Amino acid sequence: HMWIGVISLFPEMFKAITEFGVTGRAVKHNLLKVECWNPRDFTFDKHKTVDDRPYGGGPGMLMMVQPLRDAIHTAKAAAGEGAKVIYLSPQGRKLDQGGVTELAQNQKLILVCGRYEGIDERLIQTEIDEEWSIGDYVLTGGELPAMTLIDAVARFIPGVLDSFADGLLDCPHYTRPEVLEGLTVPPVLMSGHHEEIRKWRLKQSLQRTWLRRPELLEGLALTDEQRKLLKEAQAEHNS
Amino acid sequence: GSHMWIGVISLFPEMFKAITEFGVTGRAVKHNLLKVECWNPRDFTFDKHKTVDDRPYGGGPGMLMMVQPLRDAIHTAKAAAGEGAKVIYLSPQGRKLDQGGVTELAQNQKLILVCGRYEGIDERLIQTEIDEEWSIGDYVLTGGELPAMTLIDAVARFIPGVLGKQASAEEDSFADGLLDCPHYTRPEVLEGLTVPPVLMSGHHEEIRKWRLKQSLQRTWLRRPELLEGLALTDEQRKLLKEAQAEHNS
RNA sequence: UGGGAGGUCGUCUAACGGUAGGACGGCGGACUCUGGAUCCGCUGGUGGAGGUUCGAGUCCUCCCCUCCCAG
Ligand SMILES: Nc1ncnc2c1ncn2[C@@H]1O[C@H](C[C@@H](N)CC[C@H](N)C(=O)O)[C@@H](O)[C@H]1O
Ligand SMILES: Nc1ncnc2c1ncn2[C@@H]1O[C@H](C[C@@H](N)CC[C@H](N)C(=O)O)[C@@H](O)[C@H]1O
Repeated sequence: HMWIGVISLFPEMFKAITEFGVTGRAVKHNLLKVECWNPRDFTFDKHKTVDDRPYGGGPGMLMMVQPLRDAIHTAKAAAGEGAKVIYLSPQGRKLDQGGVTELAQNQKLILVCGRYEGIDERLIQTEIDEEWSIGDYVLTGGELPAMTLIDAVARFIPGVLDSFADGLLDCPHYTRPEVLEGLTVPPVLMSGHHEEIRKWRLKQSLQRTWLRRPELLEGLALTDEQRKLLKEAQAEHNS
Repeated sequence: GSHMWIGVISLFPEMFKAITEFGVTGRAVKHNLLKVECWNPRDFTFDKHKTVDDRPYGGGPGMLMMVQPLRDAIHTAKAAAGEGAKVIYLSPQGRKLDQGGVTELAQNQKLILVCGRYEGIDERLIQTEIDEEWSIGDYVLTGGELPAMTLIDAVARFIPGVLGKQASAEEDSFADGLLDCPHYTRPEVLEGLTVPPVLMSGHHEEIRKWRLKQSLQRTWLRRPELLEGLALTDEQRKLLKEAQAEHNS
């Protein structure tokens, strides 16, 4: 299974994944364990200070190095041999399914969540192994990015289960009723012949990947069949 | 004052406490700057056992969300929102979110966010009820709730009064299309790493230029593509050239 | 190191020839809303010697240092 350490000022936010859905069930079955450490518990003053103003002035607050460092060492300690420390940040490697598959190898990870204007550069230099971004946009804190990462990798823990399965966008899906607001379910889905249906769905994934996200298409090495189905799909669009 | 309304359809509305009860966004909610209402398809399920999923035609992996509870929750939300309510489906097949897209979404006063579960939702509900599809990235999650919260948070940073200092909004990556410069705070020396002297000089102009040059250097080194097609200034051009030079030596 | 211009807390900016203030910064404390915070204090300057004057940040001389205009 998998163990995840989180350093965050709002550990209760993590209940969002540790108590609901697939991940909640994973936690209940001891397949996934998530432990949180809060830098505030590492302060030594009445107001539990974990941040201050960035030098050179100007607006904003930066998190202080010491509570985070102490929290990280505590986590690393109670983590064992070889825990990799990742900092969530928009300046890090942009996360994608390949990165997710790579991340799913580590048995233990510690995730550092920023707030306000960020964290001290020296903490990044001295304690962080890798930086990961969930996308080219900026959030108010690292807790959501951390939960996103945790969820994406959790879809791999053995015994818990599929877009990008083959590098392609998923195909369209249908359920009851047979007719919805005048829209009928594709007759092919009703033939009951599993093979004709599979080929239809695959053609659909190719068509969808090609239209909405053609760049995803550039790197793949398609089977003869996939190339054929995509060309067939291509013929209908320009007609 | 300013204000935004977000309607959410999700089987696990309690997850949203993560943003409505914590940090800047939680405060935004407390100050009535941001309002979030959550409708749960389970409250719409007729089924005695309150079944919210259903089988996909054609078999295979997964279950799909059952059409009636979900459709009905959406109709209720659209009904509460009135006009100007744009409906977005969070899905990996949607438009990949970036800071430009965030600025675009932030132009809406009302949004309804549909969070999928299981293998997703019936395609016909997407065609008939969804206005736009959005992805937070090229990776797959167990549900649309995290994506939804992400979208809300990213856009929330643009509502006036959410951050309290409006200049903070710009002092982040992608704000002006460049990555942020590195930051330092107290104490001045910690475990042998010293704070760069310019930041302690009290010399405002040198500090402004240092911060700007650093932002440029970092962008060039990590994400040079952002630089492509950017419209600098003479000063920025000068600082960048200096940075490209200095980095090599 | 040739011809102009100019030197005030670290930076920015004030002061009649009458005792040098302010903003930002930095440091120190509080702060039962961790707040992209707030509040209260402390720190700190006329580049250097001469002369004029009852008195010089200010006027005069020299020296030193800095910016602009071909080294
Ligand atoms: N795109 C993102 N991917 C991962 N984490 C993010 C992302 N955007 C923000 N965060 C987290 O949110 C925290 C607070 C941010 N406002 C700080 C941003 C920081 N000034 C920067 O530009 O890198 C960051 O420290 C990260 O922990
Ligand atoms: N990258 C993403 N961007 C936006 N929403 C996502 C993303 N990944 C998962 N989701 C949400 O999670 C839901 C259920 C997913 N487990 C499976 C989705 C399914 N692959 C599809 O074709 O939509 C998706 O329908 C979305 O609501």
